[PDB]
This record gives sequence, structure tokens and C-alpha cells, in this order.
Amino acid sequence: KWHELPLIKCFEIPDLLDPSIIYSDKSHSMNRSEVLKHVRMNPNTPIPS
Amino acid sequence: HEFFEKSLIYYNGRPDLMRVHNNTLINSTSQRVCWQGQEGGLEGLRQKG
Amino acid sequence: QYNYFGTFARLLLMMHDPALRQSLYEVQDKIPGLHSSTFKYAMLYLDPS
Amino acid sequence: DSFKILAYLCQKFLDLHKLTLILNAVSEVELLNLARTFKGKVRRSSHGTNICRIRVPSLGPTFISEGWAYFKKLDILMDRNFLLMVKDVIIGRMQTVL
Amino acid sequence: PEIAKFRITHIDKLVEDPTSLNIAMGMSPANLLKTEVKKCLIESRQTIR
Amino acid sequence: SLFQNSRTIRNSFKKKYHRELDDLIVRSEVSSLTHLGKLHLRRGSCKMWT
Amino acid sequence: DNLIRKFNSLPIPSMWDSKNWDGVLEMLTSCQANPISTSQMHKWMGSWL
Repeated sequence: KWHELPLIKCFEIPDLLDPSIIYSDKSHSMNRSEVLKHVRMNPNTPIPS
Repeated sequence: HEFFEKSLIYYNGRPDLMRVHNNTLINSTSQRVCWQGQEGGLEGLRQKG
Repeated sequence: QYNYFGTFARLLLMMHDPALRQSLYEVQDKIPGLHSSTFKYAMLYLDPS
Repeated sequence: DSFKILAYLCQKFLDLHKLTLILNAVSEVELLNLARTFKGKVRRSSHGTNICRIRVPSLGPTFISEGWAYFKKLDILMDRNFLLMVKDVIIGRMQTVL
Repeated sequence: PEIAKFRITHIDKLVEDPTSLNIAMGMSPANLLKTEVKKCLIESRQTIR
Repeated sequence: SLFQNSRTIRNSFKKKYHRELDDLIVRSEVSSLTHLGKLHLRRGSCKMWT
Repeated sequence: DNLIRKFNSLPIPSMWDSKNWDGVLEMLTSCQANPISTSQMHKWMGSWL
């Protein structure tokens, strides 16, 4: 039953002022709208990242 | 899994097969390169949990 | 094996350096110090510090 | 008995390495220097594209252009990634046996 | 080794990589790329959103 | 200290800054190799430390 | 596969027909080329090695 108790905060999120804690040199996706736009306009090229 | 169940999976090598349908993509070649929503995880995400 | 594979790589590079866009044997007036023993020791045992 | 096989593997490694350096050139001067160093021949096509012929022992004659490589006596077309895979296989075998 | 006469643009090295020297040799590719990135960020410091 | 790839630097900035990059890759090389050559001349004119 | 097809009299999708392969096809026409359908390449390196 320990999960049914009224638990509260016990850990403080650090201050992510500096990068290199979150951001790095990698590739990600793009928003759905621009994906659909590229598919309609440019259906003959791979969707970039 | 609320994000996985509500998200759109797509392979960005073959936009020739997918087509836009009401703010989401559908397959038109019987190859299933994309789909809408799922209840399973992907590599590199929530490994720790 | 470090020594062996190091002289391996040194000869493979002297064959052609992509950065210089030409071979190292074909330059003796711009970088005239190659073809020497001290170069062969420094390329393999001289710490960058 | 091992050095002979190592020599064959190194011949193949050197051939693949020269080919990879040729198809990864980013200028005409580097391509011409590679042709002069590895006994090649650079021809100019009609669409402003340079082709390189080179005869290596382990593979025969070879024609390279725009990242593609054609072997005649083998009758094979090859892109960059397949060539690099073969080169990595050869490197692994040779380094392991050395 | 040979050592270059001290100037003010070198202390950064002693702040970036301590336990180091101020040698008359060239500067590594990493530090050159770092300086160029710094210049690019300093120049385009208004278009950044 | 995160910008290491060239593509992410080339696309994140303007065009002329590409041409001040490739020569960089070459310049360090010569600046390295000549150094490794110069070591051969000053061979018998350096003393040992205790 | 699609370049082998374009070099022959066969059709291909539009994703690969929108490229600058004219030079490669000119090269293969000047050599009397005859590739091996991309299923025998692994079988080739099984022997060349």
C-alpha cells in the first residue's frame, strides 16, 4: 500500500543553465505539419532530419 | 505510452508510399512503412525505467 | 603491436594524405624533414603534451 | 604459409583503399594526383563529370564516377557503402591474422 | 622543445587545458575549429532567437 | 565545446565560412608535419635534464 | 537496382528517376556493361575473398 500514500517531492531538479547536460550533436525529427508539407510538395525525396 | 499511443511512426526513406489523410499518414502500397499510434517502446527511450 | 600497426598506418598515410590532397613522398621542399628517423620516432612515441 | 595469405589480403586492402580514396576525392587536383600516383587515367564526360579508369591486380580494370564503381572482368556495379564493407572485412581479417 | 614568447592570447589555453605549455608549434584542429565557432557565434549574436 | 561535426556547422551558419574550414583542415597538417621534421636538425644541440 | 534498371529498358519509381545519373549511364555505355542484378554480389565476395 506504500504507493497509495500521499507522497510529495523529495528531489530537486538541477539548474540546466549550461548545455552538454541536455543538448548534443545529434539529429532529430520535425513537427508533423512540416512533415506533411514536405510529403505533399516533395514526395520524391527522403524526409530530412 | 500516452505519447506513443498518440504519435505517428514513419520511416523517412520512402515517402512515395505514404499519403496525407486528416492530419496523419496512411499507406497506399500494402507495405506498412508508417502508422498512427502504438503501445510499445523504441530503442534508447525509458531504458532506465 | 602498437609499434607495428603504427608504422603500418604511417606508411599507409605516406602513400596518400587526404588532407594534403597528395602524397608525402612527393614533397621535399615544403615539408623537407620527412624521410628521417626522428620523424618516425616522433610520429609514434612523442606525446602531444 | 601465413605470410602469403597476409600478402594477398594486403594487396586487396591496398586496392580497395586506393579506390576509396579515388571515389572520395573532392577536387580535380586530388583526382589527378591519385591517377598519377596509382597509375590511373582521368577522362572527362559530356555532362561535366570526371571518370577515372584504373587497373588493379585483385579486381581488374575499374571505372569510377560520382561514387559509383564498375568492374568489367567481374561485371559488378558497386556503390560506396558496399566497397567500404568489403574493405572493412579485409581490414579485420588482415589485422586479426597479423 | 622550443617555446614562443608569451602573449595575451595564450592564457586561454592555460585556462582550457592546464598542465600545458606555450609552444611555438601550430594549434590543433580542435582548438582552431573551436575558435572559428566562437567567432561565428560572436558575429551572429542578434539573429539568434 | 559541442560543435564538432562540419555539417551542423555549415548549415547553422553562412556559406563563406565553409571556405575558411577546409583550408583549416589542411593548415594544421602542414603545421604539424613541418614541426615533426624540424626535430631532426636540432638533434645534437640539446642537453639532458636531471 | 534502380540504376541497373534505368541503364536497361526497364522502368523505376520517380524517387530515383529525379537524379543526375546521366554521367554514370554514359560511363556504363562506354564500357559495354552488364551487371548481375544485385543478388549475386555477396556470392561474388564469397569467392573473391
